[PDB]
Amino acid sequence: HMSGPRPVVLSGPSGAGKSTLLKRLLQEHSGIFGFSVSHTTRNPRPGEENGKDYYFVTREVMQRDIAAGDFIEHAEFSGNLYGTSKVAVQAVQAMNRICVLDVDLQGVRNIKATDLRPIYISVQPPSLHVLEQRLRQRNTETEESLVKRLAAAQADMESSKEPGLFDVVIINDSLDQAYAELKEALSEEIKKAQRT
Amino acid sequence: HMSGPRPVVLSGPSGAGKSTLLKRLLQEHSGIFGFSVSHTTRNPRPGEENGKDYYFVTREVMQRDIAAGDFIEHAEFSGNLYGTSKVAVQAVQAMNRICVLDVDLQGVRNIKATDLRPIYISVQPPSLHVLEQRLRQRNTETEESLVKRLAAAQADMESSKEPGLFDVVIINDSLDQAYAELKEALSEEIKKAQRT
Ligand SMILES: Nc1ncnc2c1ncn2[C@@H]1O[C@H](COP(=O)(O)OP(=O)(O)O)[C@@H](O)[C@H]1O
Ligand SMILES: Nc1ncnc2c1ncn2[C@@H]1O[C@H](COP(=O)(O)OP(=O)(O)O)[C@@H](O)[C@H]1O
Repeated sequence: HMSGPRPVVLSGPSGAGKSTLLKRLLQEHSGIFGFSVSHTTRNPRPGEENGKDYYFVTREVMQRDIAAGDFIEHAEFSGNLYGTSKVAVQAVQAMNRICVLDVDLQGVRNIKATDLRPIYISVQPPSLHVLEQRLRQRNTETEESLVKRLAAAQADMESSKEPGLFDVVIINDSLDQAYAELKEALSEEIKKAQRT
Repeated sequence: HMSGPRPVVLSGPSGAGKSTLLKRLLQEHSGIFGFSVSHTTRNPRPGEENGKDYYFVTREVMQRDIAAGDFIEHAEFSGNLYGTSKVAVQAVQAMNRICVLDVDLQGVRNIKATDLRPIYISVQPPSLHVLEQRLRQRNTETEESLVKRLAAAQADMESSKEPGLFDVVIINDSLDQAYAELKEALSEEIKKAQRT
């Protein structure tokens, strides 16, 4: 396989606090975590560097490895392909870093079908009303999108109860509380990443 | 029918500028536009008032008028129903106001099936790259959600070319330019709303 710390799959409804928890996790563990570099077929832009911003490849090569099952997520628009390869995730693992995969539910099931063996964590709000208060606070939603988000979050919370889907489900009632649970769930992989 | 100004249906990819255009439209035309008040079956919260924040009704009543085809959009979570009724839209029209319907593509087709006769306007970015620059600027997206938004916006731009779907398609290259086109498209309904 690929030796190194197991990746972490982070999922949950938008606005529940998984970004706030992740930012604190990174700021308190520099050199421990990493993010996979995406593949694309579009042209590089000023300042971009291969292997850091993207892996720049041809459409023929990218399509070949999509068919080979490498890509846990991929999309296409304006004739250019984009995606995240399991090989790019293993490349972070090879550097003795915990690769962080912040994905929705469809991404979880795509990762479940690969040879990757990550830890699956769901960050859920304590209630739909708290999530509504959270979403109304950031002032990003119409009435249509706010209600659509709350309804979609309900199905997200319900699918989180599916047996074996997630290793850890964190209810973000208190942030300091939720963050401590996140660290404890990752404590063994953090220790492995702390090795040379 | 219901006499008064025709409602306006505003659609387009998130981040293309339809909220910025709408805010300027409201701030330069007070008393001219209005927003429909939604129906819900949930309990009122502190400070909320019937007929202003929501129309509070029973589940039996709301289900009856959903089956009657009143609701251009509706959703349910935690045992409570939410939705926008064509009657609430006509109630804004009855006050000689232009009712603003800011909805996605599915909302457009739901409105198309009612007795409402609004003006259908699509606000599109000049390119997907401009939209990406716009989305990256507001710092709300993961890499997964950013690419998903760009791909979804491509299908949104493509469906905007569907014959007869939209009365006006506004390409938001320059904001002052796009806003002037928005005012001109609504100039006759604004004049009607300016009548007593
Ligand atoms: N721990 C928390 N307590 C209260 N509100 C929160 C918390 N975390 C997030 N929010 C609200 O949710 C919004 C976005 O949450 P975020 O941290 O991005 O979670 P996610 O990554 O799941 O969207 C924030 O603007 C804030 O208003
Ligand atoms: N006219 C514009 N020119 C440049 N950037 C814009 C413009 N309108 C919107 N944006 C970018 O898009 C983001 C949100 O756009 P918004 O006005 O909410 O459009 P929408 O309502 O379609 O989401 C803004 O934070 C801004 O970065």
